Amino acid sequence: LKKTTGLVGLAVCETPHERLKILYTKILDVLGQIPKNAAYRKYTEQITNEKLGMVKAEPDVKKLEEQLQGGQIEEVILQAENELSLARKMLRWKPWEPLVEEPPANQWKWPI
Amino acid sequence: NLTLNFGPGVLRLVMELSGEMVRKCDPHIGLLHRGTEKLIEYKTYLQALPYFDRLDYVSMMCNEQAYSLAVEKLLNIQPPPRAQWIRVLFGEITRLLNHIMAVTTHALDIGAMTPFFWMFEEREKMFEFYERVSGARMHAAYIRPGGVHQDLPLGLLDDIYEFSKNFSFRIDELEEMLTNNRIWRNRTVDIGVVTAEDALNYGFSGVMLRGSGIQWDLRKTQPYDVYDQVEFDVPIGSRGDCYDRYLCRVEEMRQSLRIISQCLNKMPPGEIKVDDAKVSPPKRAEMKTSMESLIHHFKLYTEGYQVPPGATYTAIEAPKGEFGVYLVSDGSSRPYRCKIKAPGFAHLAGLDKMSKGHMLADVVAIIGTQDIVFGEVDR
Amino acid sequence: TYKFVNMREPSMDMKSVTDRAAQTLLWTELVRGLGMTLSYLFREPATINYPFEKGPLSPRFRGEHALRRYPSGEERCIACKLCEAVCPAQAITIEAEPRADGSRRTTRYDIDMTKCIYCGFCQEACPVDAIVEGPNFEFSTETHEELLYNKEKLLNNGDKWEAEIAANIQADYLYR
Amino acid sequence: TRPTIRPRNDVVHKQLSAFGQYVAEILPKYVQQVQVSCFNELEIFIHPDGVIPVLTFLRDHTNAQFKSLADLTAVDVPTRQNRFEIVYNLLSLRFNSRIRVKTYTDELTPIESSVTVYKAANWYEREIWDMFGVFFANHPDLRRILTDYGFEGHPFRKDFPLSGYVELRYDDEVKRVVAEPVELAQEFRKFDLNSPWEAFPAYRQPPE
Amino acid sequence: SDAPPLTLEAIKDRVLYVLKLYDKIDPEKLSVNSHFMKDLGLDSLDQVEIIMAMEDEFGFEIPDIDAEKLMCPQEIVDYIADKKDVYE
Amino acid sequence: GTSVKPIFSRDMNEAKRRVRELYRAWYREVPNTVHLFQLDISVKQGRDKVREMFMKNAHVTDPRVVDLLVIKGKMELEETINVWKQRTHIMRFFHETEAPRPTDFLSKFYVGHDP
Ligand SMILES: CCCCCCCCCCCC(=O)SCCNC(=O)CCNC(=O)[C@H](O)C(C)(C)COP(=O)(O)O
Ligand code: SF4
Ligand code: SF4
Repeated sequence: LKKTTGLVGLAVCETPHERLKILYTKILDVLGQIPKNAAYRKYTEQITNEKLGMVKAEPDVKKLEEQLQGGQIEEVILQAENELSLARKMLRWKPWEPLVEEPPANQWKWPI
Repeated sequence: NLTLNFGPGVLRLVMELSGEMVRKCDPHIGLLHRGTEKLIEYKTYLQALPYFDRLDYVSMMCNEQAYSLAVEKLLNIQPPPRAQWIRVLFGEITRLLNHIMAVTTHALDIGAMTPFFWMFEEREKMFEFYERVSGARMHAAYIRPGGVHQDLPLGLLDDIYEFSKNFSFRIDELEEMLTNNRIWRNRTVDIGVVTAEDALNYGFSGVMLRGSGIQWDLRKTQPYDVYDQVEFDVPIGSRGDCYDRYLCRVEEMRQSLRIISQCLNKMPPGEIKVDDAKVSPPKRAEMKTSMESLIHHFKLYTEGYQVPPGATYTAIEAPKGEFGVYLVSDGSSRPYRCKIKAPGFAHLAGLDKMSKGHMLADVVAIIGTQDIVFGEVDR
Repeated sequence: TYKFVNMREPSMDMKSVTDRAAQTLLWTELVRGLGMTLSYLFREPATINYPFEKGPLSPRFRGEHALRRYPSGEERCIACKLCEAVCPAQAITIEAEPRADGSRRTTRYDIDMTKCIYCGFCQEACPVDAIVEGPNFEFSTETHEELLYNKEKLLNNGDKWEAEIAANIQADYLYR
Repeated sequence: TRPTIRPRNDVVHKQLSAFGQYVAEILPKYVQQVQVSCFNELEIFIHPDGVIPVLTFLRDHTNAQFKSLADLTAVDVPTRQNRFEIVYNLLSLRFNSRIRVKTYTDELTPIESSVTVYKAANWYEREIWDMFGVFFANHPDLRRILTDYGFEGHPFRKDFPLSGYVELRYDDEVKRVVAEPVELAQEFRKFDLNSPWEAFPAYRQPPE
Repeated sequence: SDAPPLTLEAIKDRVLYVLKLYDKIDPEKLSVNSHFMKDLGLDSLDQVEIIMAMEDEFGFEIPDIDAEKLMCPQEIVDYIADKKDVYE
Repeated sequence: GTSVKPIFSRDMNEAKRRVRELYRAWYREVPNTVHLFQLDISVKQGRDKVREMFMKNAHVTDPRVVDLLVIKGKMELEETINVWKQRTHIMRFFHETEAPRPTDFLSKFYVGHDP
């Protein structure tokens, strides 16, 4: 096992496959409560399914780091945790609803 | 819990301390707020160029380059290759000047004053290079939004080469004074530790990122001019403290010497400003012989060139970190808005978190390691 | 590519530990720093003997402003106000009228030297090389008022410094 | 295009357009417009209510993760009913990309503070409050950061005069620094530089 | 005695005395039942200053919400008594 | 219609409550400010200055403007209490070095063209 991931404050994760599997399963569980037609649900489910399939088919850590294209599996775990937190907050926010209101007539006209 | 207001670069610092511990550090700024961004709205782009020399005074050349890159992007033009090579060479010289200033001052505040003099001799030599290329030692206004103002004199490259082949010994002497000294390590090691996540969230940039192990450098990730044609290494820290940032800065100076060597050996021929008289002024002889050249000289020095409407955010890897400009043009020859982004602003905003649970004397070390120049912070 | 600055692991064998203990107790690196300072004491200092010796300068150096004239003795300035227009600090004030012989000449040409940033934009905007930034930098003053130059002061500066100014222009004009 | 013209980059243009469409699809509740400039810069115009969500998304989404806040500032456009436009510049190190998020407000409508998303915003919003008078709700401590203590007004507003309204001197009678209405020995010279004969036909406006 | 017994009479004397100290109400025109806004002609800020005078005379704190409804010396005395639960 | 987002207060009553709270805080602070900054003014005239500054804005009928003014006044009080201001900043409220400007028509006609 390696030591000192190289990022200050990022601990070396022993047994990262189980942690990644748990995090992705929780993410999918949260995404299941978002309406089926919402773009965020479909996009995040696709990304999470790809990542989960890639961690399930690769036992070697370094090969997993190369396949995931995030590198340093600890920060992949960190990004999964961030995605879970965002998924919960987005289920609260419901941003798939129609636009709140249009801007005034020339709000974004440039020049002048 | 006692409260002290360390008043009047120039900095006011209101602290609450519980005994020796620093419980709260609150910087009050604006003692050098001159309203640069409002004043820029009353100038043409050429007239606004010299403010960037005064923004971060320690490294004048880099600010010129950032402003010129923003204006060039808005103008949809590009500078000639020789201008780009000169820009990168003088940017690396500028980096050496800033690094010497940051390192010596940090040491001087820490109580070691010898290398300040030792390396300010070299700073004087680099000021000589500035003056020979532009006529001014420090407020140069050399790098313009069309290239550079003037070509190098016929003997400048040789003198730069002579200077640069002796500087590594000066860096070695500075290290002999500092790197392995136990007092210096006790003053710097494990002081102001910042995690990678906190550094990213607090808006840090430059060495303030790379000391925590973040592999990021704008000259590598988002190259401008010819930085993709030069080879160098990015020093990376491992503990996120003052000592690692000092090592990174020292290493960076050596890398800058490497880049300067490459720039010297690969300087190309050709013109120094874009061959477009509606942007860059013509030569004096052309202005005094050709009707179009005289008209374009007159208009470029009275009205200035019009910049097509639009907004850009242009950032460069400055000596102190990411230095950026958000420039909004309304189509006329005067910028509508010019927001200046300074790395030291975010670094000083993070000083409060960085100094938690430290001595009062550690605050000085943390301020020194943040590389804070007041003019850029206040603008 | 990237480099590690502080990624070395100390050896833990007895000889290396004893070396580190000897450094800790006998103060070896402090003696090394003392030796560096001692070596610096015995080399020649870099100080020059001002005002008998002066720092190096360039023909491009910008100093005190001057108004030049033609060899016939008539002033070069024809009151186009390009220097006034380009001045980033608004430090130039110009007023002009036809002369007694119909020539286009200035009646007022003031430079506020306490507003000037010495950028040299005026001398490059000038179409006739009338306003220049001459080589003099030793013109400090006891009052604020004497730094508000009128046309007479600038013409006197030109007549005073013309030899050196013309030599510098001859040296540098092929770069402009 | 010859050597004096800046070269184009269609690959980055396509990538930024696709990601802008992606972001607009994911958050239709707040995204009002998406634009990519000819020099490959992506901006997203949103409703003021979506400052906290959108930023959070752009910080935390696996495909976006814009973890750095480069700059936050305001622009004053007096002709608009909503006077101020708030600009966020975000940087993603994972994908080596930059994004800009724009919203709007007027003199009296508060904008949600984003210190919970980015700590770096803490001072930036303060500066905005100092220079434009835009109030940020739920800011940890909102106060002036750049102007003098007791300074009246917000200088970066377009209608604020360049030299201000008061100036400082030392008075011997009261033995202290005092502030008096501004009086210039030489008034700033206003230059009318804009020429007729428009420069850029591609930005011409309809004559209405 | 460390603290004298407090009665409605003593509270009233203290209240009308500190009103007499207030320089915008002349002594001869005020009374126990005199309204602040009309019989004496005072604005809300005058009433707020009177409430602070009450606070620093009786040595306790009066919240704004119930301090805003004390419009007479009589109801001020009633509020003080109710907060203190006096007998007479 | 004319529906707008609030800042702090929904109607004028909450705004006046906030105004009264700020006024109480300033009134309490005045004597300590007088003593700490070694001011030569009296507490009475300092409180008169506070009253005058409050009365300058007495014509506002918009709750958003009212609580924005309350926010600014609270910022000013914060600056005063924490001694971030100096004596000059506090004394700037009194304009002691400015010669008085007459208001009548004849004096203005005599001094110049300014109405
Ligand atoms: C040493 C001195 C230093 C200077 C002091 C600092 C100055 C800070 C001043 C800031 C003022 C504000 O924030 S608050 C601005 C005042 N607010 C309003 O005027 C809203 C509606 N008007 C009213 O309510 C009445 O005019 C009113 C008389 C207020 C009450 O009357 P009642 O009684 O009928 O209720
Ligand atoms: S040097 Fe620059 S600032 Fe000075 S007078 Fe000439 S143009 Fe103006
Ligand atoms: S000094 Fe030169 S630029 Fe200035 S008004 Fe005279 S001729 Fe024109």
